[PDB]
Amino acid sequence: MEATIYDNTDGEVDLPDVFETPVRSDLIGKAVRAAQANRKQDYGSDEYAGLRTPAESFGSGRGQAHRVPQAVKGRSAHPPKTEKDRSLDLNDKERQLAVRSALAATADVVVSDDFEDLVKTQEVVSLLEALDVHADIDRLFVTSDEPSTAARNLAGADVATASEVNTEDLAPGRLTVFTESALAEVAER
Amino acid sequence: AKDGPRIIVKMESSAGTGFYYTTTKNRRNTQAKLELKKYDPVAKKHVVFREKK
Amino acid sequence: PKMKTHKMAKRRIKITGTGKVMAFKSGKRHQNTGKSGDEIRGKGKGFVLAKAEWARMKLMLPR
Amino acid sequence: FKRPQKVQEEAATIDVREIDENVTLLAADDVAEDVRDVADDADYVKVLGAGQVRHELTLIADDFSEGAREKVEGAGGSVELTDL
RNA sequence: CGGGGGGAACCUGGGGAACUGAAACAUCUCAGUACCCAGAGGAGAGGAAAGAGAAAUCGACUCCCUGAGUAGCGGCGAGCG
RNA sequence: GUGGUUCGUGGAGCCAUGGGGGAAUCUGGGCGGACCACCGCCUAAGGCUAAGUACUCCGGGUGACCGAUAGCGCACCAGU
RNA sequence: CCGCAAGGGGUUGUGGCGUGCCUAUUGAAGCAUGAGCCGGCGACUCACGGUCGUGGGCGAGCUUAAGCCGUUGAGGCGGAGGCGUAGGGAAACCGAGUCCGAACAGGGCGCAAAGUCCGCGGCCGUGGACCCGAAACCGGG
RNA sequence: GGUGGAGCCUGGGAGUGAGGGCGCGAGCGAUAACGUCCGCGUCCGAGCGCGGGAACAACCGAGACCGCCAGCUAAGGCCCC
RNA sequence: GGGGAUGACCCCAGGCGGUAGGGGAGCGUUCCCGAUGCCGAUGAAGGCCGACCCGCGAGGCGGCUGGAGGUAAGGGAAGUG
Repeated sequence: MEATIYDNTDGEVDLPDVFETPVRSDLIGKAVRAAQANRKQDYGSDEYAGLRTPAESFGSGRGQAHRVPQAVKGRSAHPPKTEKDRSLDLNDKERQLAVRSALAATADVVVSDDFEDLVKTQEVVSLLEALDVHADIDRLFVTSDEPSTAARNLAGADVATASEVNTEDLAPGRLTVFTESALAEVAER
Repeated sequence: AKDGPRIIVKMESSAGTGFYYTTTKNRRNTQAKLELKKYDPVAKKHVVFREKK
Repeated sequence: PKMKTHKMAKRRIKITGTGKVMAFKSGKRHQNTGKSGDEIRGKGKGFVLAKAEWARMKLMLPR
Repeated sequence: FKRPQKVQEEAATIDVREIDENVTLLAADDVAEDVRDVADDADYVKVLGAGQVRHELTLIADDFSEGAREKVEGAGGSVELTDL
């Protein structure tokens, strides 16, 4: 239904069954996770400092008790194993499904192709005057085969493309504008 | 089993060659060479079985 | 990674999807037993319960 | 009871009601009079009997169960690989 | 004319081990691991076939995934693979 | 009589050799795992060959890494 | 003494009843151990396997290595493979039948009830893998 | 069957794998031991924490979710503390 | 178990000592989100004291301290008590 075509006064297009549907949160979140998940990095506590030196665990009989664990500045105990497989690879079908129902959630705004031409960030200022809002504040930049140039850098920069943009991209609580071949992304969908 | 050169020696028989055989334990005890009884090789059925081995 | 006392996997040891397993009768024979005939009538398959668990398990993966 | 090493021969589990059905799907291609040898769930084409042969098709496969081939007779035709 | 003397860790070759697991321990495993050595480098390794495999098929050597924890080695025991 | 190999002496080969024998140059000669016949494969018993993987003294970045009893043990007249 | 007043605050004379605390113990004040005081360090985790529970995406389901895309730097495409799709056998091989055997007697199975990937979780195998704790063997010096 | 509420199978996650104390029936054992050995009930488990029998797990009563200025009883007590 | 609106309320049944140990459910701790989240020189934090909240592990809050922060109404993470 209400798939509003930019260039305001200008026409209307239709919301497809795909986005239409009803929504899958557990999954959405899943998507998210998938995201930061494979992105993070990793950490560690010196193998050397931790099991390096020569420890003389003072025999016995003498009034004491024993390079090992539990005295100080060393040992670690079960540290930021630089040795810990950080990845998290969700799963293709899972994921894309995600970008999917999520985007549905987004439908809850229609970049009229012509726009792939506008050549100036002040021009942005312009389309902006055209439809500003807090949702606007959300603001996500989407072109459809190779970016809407200038559009790409402003108090909200970013520019995904008709192929290669995803929940990571914006399912994240935001609001936006994808260019029609971006609806080609639709195709992907 | 427990190879005993005692009056207890293992032995088996044949079906005229009904082919193979079947399981028996025996005693020099009485009757030496002696050893005849009948059976059923996979060969047909029955047959003369001599037991010596 | 992983494995099976590939051994018991091989001598005795196989699973029917039921998630159960069998091995050979094994009650005597194949060593001593001047013993008998009808007893020989004793070597088709044996199905040990519960324990067919360390069993199954340790084999897990292939068989 | 296993071997001193490798070798191994082959053939494989494919079948009757199985093909009449998911093959019903197979209709996307050689599923008219049928010319069979999918490429969508198996590896080395034998066909188990059971079910009730249908769809009138001929198979370029390896072979099929007793019942198999027979009901096959019931509603189609047989075609065995390289040389049989 | 060239050498050698270095060098944290990496490479290859020379030499080359007990604990520990097998709930002992002689096979075995720890390993061709640790170490010591000679030496080349910036990377060495290796590298166009007395190969592969067998569909009359493939064609450097290496390195990832996969093949297989399969094919299998074995006081067929731990395990190794 | 040993090695590698997945092979622990094994039905047990290929290559590599310790010690003795000590061939053939294209109908040559090994090879496909004992061996034998036929086939299929390769052409040894000289050499060079950047790139595709490793590594970190050193330079850069970055971190759901640290905050001085934690980080390399040493953030500064410390391997002293 | 009443900065939350006819109720509490602190202190206690008397009186009642009353054996510390932790380990390991048939059994514990303990005269068995542990520990003199206060402050900071300090011990069931990670990884890959596998496993059963479940949250959820299709039931055939699912992903490598990579190639490309990358303030944010965006994921996408990769279809060797591997787990369900019948299995019975040692095998030949047959096959929803199948082994034994030559007998219609039994064992395995058929019977879809179908998985499958991913997520988090009780657990198991290999890992130094709840933490420190000795004698000692071995290597080079 | 008055009962009421345990009963059974399937599967994941467990601990302890050595106790003792009493009554009773056997052993042994000097019918000796706060001995031990099995057995039948309970007991106790570092809290089966209260009562008592002085004091005393632990033997008789008794099951402790929590209510200071309530009441009926156990066993056990009622000259005094 | 008898309705439950989301609470909650009501009746009774119905117990509720508990170590190894098995199941549910909460608490604060320094981190990553600032899921159309930002307080603070008239104080961030930590400190110092307290006769409102919680069963509680904690909250709040008011007073004095001290110089600069850092919170997150919610999920994620772990060198956590």
